Amino acid sequence: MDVHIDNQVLSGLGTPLLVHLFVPDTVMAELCPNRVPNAWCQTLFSDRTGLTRVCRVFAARGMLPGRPSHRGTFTSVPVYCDEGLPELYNPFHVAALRFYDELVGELQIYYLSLFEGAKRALLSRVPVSFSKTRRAIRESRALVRGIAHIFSPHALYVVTYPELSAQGRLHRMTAVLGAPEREFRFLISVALRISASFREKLAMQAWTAQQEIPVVIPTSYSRIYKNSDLIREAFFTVQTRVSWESCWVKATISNAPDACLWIDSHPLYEEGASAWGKVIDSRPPGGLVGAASQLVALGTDGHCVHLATTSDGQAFLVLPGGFVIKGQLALTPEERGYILARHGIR
Amino acid sequence: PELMWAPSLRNSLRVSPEALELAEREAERARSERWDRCAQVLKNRLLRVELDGIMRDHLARAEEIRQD
Amino acid sequence: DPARLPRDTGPELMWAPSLRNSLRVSPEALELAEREAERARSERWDRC
Amino acid sequence: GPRFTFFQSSRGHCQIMNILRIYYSPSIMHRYAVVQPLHIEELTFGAVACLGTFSATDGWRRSAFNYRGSSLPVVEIDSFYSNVSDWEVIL
Amino acid sequence: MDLKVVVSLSSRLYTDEIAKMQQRIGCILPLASQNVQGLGLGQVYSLETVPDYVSMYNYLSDCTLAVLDEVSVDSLILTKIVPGQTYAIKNKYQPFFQWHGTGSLSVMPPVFGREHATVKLESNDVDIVFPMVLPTPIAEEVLQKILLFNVYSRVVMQAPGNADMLDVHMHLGSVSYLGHHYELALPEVPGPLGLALLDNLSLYFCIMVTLLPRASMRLVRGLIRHEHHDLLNLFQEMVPDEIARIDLDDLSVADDLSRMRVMMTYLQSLASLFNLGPRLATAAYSQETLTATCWLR
Repeated sequence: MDVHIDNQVLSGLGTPLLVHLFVPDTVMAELCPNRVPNAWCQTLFSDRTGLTRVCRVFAARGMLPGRPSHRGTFTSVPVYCDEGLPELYNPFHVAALRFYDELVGELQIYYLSLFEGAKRALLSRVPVSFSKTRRAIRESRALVRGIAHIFSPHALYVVTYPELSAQGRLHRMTAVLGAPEREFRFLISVALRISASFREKLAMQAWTAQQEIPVVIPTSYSRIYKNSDLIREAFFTVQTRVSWESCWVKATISNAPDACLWIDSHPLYEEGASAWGKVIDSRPPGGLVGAASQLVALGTDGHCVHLATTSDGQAFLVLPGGFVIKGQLALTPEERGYILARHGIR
Repeated sequence: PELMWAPSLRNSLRVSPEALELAEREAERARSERWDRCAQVLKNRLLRVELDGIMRDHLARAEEIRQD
Repeated sequence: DPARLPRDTGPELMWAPSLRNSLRVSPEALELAEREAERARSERWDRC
Repeated sequence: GPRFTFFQSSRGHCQIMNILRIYYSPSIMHRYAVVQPLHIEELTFGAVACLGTFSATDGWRRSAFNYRGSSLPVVEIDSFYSNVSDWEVIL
Repeated sequence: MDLKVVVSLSSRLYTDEIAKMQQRIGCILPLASQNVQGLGLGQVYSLETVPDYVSMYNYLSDCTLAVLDEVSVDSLILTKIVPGQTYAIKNKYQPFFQWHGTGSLSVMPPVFGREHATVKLESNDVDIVFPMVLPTPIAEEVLQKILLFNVYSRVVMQAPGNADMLDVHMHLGSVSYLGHHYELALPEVPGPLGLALLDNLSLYFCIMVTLLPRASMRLVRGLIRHEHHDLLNLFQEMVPDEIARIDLDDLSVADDLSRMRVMMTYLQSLASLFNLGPRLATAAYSQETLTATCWLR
């Protein structure tokens, strides 16, 4: 319970009330491989979308709960959406975290899964952490309760405990949707406009390939890939469930820091949720010929479609087979600032 | 022997005018199905997280039962 | 204007055929995956 | 951009254009694949020229050339009989 | 008192290296105690690890130093630094530092690039990098700048909106000097012992933050309320929340004595943590032959 009293006196500037929680290792293992993170709070609104300041959450892992039943990581969620009096709760209201060590993996949590279980679980001197002395005397089992998670179907333990007035006001609060409805529709909107840009670039040209990346191709390429076999190019737009892991936003976050290339690569047909948001590097002493080795290793991928984004506002789609279709990236810069505030600072 | 077309930048794809305009429409048809299936399982866990609230409120009202 | 060749190996030149500029395709595995994924797509339509 | 390479061989000129076409076999299709020779004058893949003869036994002992700052490797053909020739095009 | 300490090699120091070794005569070298490896700084600063400037600073501060005086073939001689003796040191270092005021000279690892103070030894499989010698205040601001970068690279990377990573690389930038600005080498990861040094420094910082003298808060609040001093220019006429909220209480005579007493002992401990590496007090530096006569301070 070390992180509980570690960000309860630090996050009190940006947030009135702080919640203490657990994440099991089993539920967040598909967020990040090999438990590489060791956070950033950004609660987005359901009907009142906007943008909010980012709050920092101190989390430390590898340390168990008081229960021996499950052993997982520690976390905390700030609650600061409730304007003025926090007696109102916003229902169907997400809270999004950016847990990280070196930014990797994302977590989304409803306020309703949080708050329903929070009521369910119930000549100087040196300065003393009065919260630390008050935390130490509870030390019991029923402070922690297991609550199912609506995003990912697992039990997420919250630890609340009759500590002080700050949690004391918390369980007395009650009040009388569309928060994940927007982010899917937004990403599919920009994916539809990108596929329309590729449609008009294939239309103003002949229906042909320019083949930016060289790779050798067999004679049976029109057989083993059928005539107008755009099955992957059909279903590409359904396969992009994520955006903030995608390389599509990696160009927009890298405009201010200069310009490299980013790759969203997907399986020809359901071979696995492959890869999102990687780098093609010209900075290190691998150099431009080292980046060209990566790009020909990209074009030689015979079982994956590829999408390329540049940081300067251009988008490409590399077919398996070295073929490519040029395209444009440009969008209304309100959504640029929207994504830039969704990730971090403007 | 097996013959492989050498990479030149005049190597064209097999010409595809009719490929994509039905493809994006059937893609969005599958996409809406994916989205409302995910919204259905979201609403199922959402009704299961709200249902224990009214039962906890009823078990809180069962306190006043014990003194009557 | 293409030209058809069996083999080569390992150039520095970017537009030059090789074994390393050969795309590793398997028609059998991709077709089975497609045929099965098509079945999965078909089963995806009739849940709504 | 063009390149100036140097070739040592123990064979004839008739042999040297055949084996130099075979040596430049990836580079011709490289230059063809990146740039289509849209006109008639871009077909020539340069030319070669015999610079003369030397002994095939103690030829081309490797050495080094030092400037004040750095040093590159450099071949040292010893006892050269210089005899230039006209340019024979490679295609 | 012996000084003439030879270091026996095991292979032929070729004439490509004899020229640059005779070029580096009168410089300073750290000792191990000789064997061909461990006599220099390449034993702890290799190409395989990050240049951390703390573990090599630990090797400079733990073991003693030596002047190079003569380099023969197959063997070279070294002259130690025992105290009470006046050693004459020439400024043979590629980032030049003019010793006008002739302050206390100070050893440093080559934080201005490995390439200027390295020597390529192809006789034996060893490379020797020379320590950097420069006066004390430039040395201390190099220490504070390299620890500030070693603590701030991670926290600029830790932000999700890292629009400015290059802000610190120019803000820290060069070293602060009037006649010329000299850029240095900046490592991304501080490494183990650099983080141990920041850990001990954080220990000391959070211990002394438990006792703040409240009396100077009233004086800086008054100087804000009075004319803006040029030393106050970092505040630009602003009272932050912390200094506004540590001054709700009163000012007395009781807390101040014990506060300033433990501040005396903890600032003497911090000077002992900043008396870091061997230093050389300098008297009678003759500029016309570039020799700084020094005894081991």
